[PDB]
Amino acid sequence: DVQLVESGGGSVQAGGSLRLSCAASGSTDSIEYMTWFRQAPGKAREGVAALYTHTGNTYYTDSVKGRFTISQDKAKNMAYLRMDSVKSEDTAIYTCGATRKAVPVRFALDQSSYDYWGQGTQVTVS
Amino acid sequence: KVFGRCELAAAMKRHGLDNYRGYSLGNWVCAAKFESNFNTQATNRNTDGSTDYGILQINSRWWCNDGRTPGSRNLCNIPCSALLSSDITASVNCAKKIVSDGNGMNAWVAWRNRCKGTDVQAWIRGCRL
Ligand SMILES: [Cl-]
Ligand SMILES: [Cl-]
Ligand SMILES: [Cl-]
Ligand SMILES: [Cl-]
Repeated sequence: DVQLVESGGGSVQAGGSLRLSCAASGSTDSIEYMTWFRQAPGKAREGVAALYTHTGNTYYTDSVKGRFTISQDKAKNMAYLRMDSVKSEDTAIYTCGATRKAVPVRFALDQSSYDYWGQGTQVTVS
Repeated sequence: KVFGRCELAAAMKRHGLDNYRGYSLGNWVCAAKFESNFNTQATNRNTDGSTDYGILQINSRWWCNDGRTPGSRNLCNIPCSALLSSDITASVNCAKKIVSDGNGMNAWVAWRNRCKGTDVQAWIRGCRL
């Protein structure tokens, strides 16, 4: 098992920036992807940004491209979401996810690909 | 069937794996060593109900269909049984798709852990290819 813990979050002004962090612990050796999902009020969870930890390659949903950046510190089993130029539509619960399987890139933003989840952290754009 | 090292090296060379997606032949031989110990019948059950099959331990959730795995995608469009053959061809052709997915040979955990960054040429040294 892998434990994921988020930090960061809260209110931010439109156009502003927030950083979210996700720390993995436990059977971390086999972690393949660390990925940020979100769920906006009244909507389904969606994949936001996925990072393949063994190469650093990243995959984004269209609505955040250019604005959000996922990065890692592999040695520390950390993933980070830098949310720049935030918009109204970004208000959501953000949840870190991970998997120990080598998911094909085309499925890396689908929640069913993930085995481990954090707690969710609220981000509110004013 | 359990391959010998040079036997498998020669077979992989014939299947065009040398420098496939940039990975020299030794990478492929090393991967098979640590994935399956050169055993074409190797299988490993996972906690998601998938199974890894054959000489390169290809998974039944994403790559091959075994008819018993939830969420099966079958990206290689093959039965997993074809991946337990004594000839390596179905495994190779599916591995060619896997290694082309975008993250190279990192798909193979045993390769990442025991081959990546090592003197992989050692695995074909002496084989008179
Ligand atoms: Cl704790
Ligand atoms: Cl979420
Ligand atoms: Cl690589
Ligand atoms: Cl080589």
